[PDB]
Amino acid sequence: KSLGRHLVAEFYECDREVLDNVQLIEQEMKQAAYESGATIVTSTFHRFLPYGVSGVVVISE
Amino acid sequence: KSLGRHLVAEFYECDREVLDNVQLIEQEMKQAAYESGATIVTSTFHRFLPYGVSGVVVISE
Amino acid sequence: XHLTIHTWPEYGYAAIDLFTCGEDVDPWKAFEHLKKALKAKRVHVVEHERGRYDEI
Amino acid sequence: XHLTIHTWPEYGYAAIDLFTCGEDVDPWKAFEHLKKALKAKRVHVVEHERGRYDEIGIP
Ligand SMILES: *N[C@@H](CC[S@H](C)C[C@H]1O[C@@H](n2cnc3c(N)ncnc32)[C@H](O)[C@@H]1O)C(=O)OC
Ligand SMILES: *N[C@@H](CC[S@H](C)C[C@H]1O[C@@H](n2cnc3c(N)ncnc32)[C@H](O)[C@@H]1O)C(=O)OC
Repeated sequence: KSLGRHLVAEFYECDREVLDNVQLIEQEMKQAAYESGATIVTSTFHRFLPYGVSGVVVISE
Repeated sequence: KSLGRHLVAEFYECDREVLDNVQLIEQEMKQAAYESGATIVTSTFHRFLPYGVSGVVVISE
Repeated sequence: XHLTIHTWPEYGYAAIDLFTCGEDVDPWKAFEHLKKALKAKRVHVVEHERGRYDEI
Repeated sequence: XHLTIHTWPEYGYAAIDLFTCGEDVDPWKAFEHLKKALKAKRVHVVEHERGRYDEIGIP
């Protein structure tokens, strides 16, 4: 019907320790990609200070 | 009002040559980051075959 | 395509985007895994159709 | 955060996301520059407020 499906999600009251763990986030984000059936092209994760994590996983079919 | 502002955009009837130019797209995306006043953290662009281009510019404040 | 995440530990908040293409890829499966991994207690999700066939 | 783009040259279509944080960062100039650079003749844009203060915990 459409070329892609896009979920815009807001997550509240998360495990704050998990949210500020750049390595864990990369692991989960990458498994999430696997779980969805997608093929990962590349991924880049960065950690902010005093806290915060940003990550992107580029995919394909 | 909120931590972030997010525009989800559909661009139609674009210059097809530009859309399939990974070099130009990276250039224009970084420039757009600049025009917005955002700080660039990282940038990664992929060229798909036979055609197609994916790219992401992770930014900050 | 992308699967992105931006966290605000100080607020227990995370902005997540799951953009997938293809009949054979399910963004809700990615969602389910992250909801579990982050232990989110409250979630709001909007599903967008990107590149509607009747539009392109 | 991120600025992202996924193009489908065969359809003259591009899926663009402009997600910025902070009052001093305007996602609309990124939009303005891209609409120009890609020469899009028609666009549809949805603006989301990510992490609303009243939803997380500011007030
Ligand atoms: N993250 C998206 C990526 C969308 S891509 C950029 C769309 C363009 O790429 C071409 N293409 C060629 N081969 C592929 C494969 N295997 N998957 C997707 N797109 C491909 C398209 O023809 C188009 O021009 C995503 O695919 O999410 C999973
Ligand atoms: N792309 C977003 C990035 C959102 S980040 C992941 C939010 C978290 O990062 C912390 N942080 C620390 N220093 C900064 C700066 N300079 N900018 C943004 N966020 C920062 C926050 O406290 C939070 O935990 C974006 O900022 O878009 C422009």
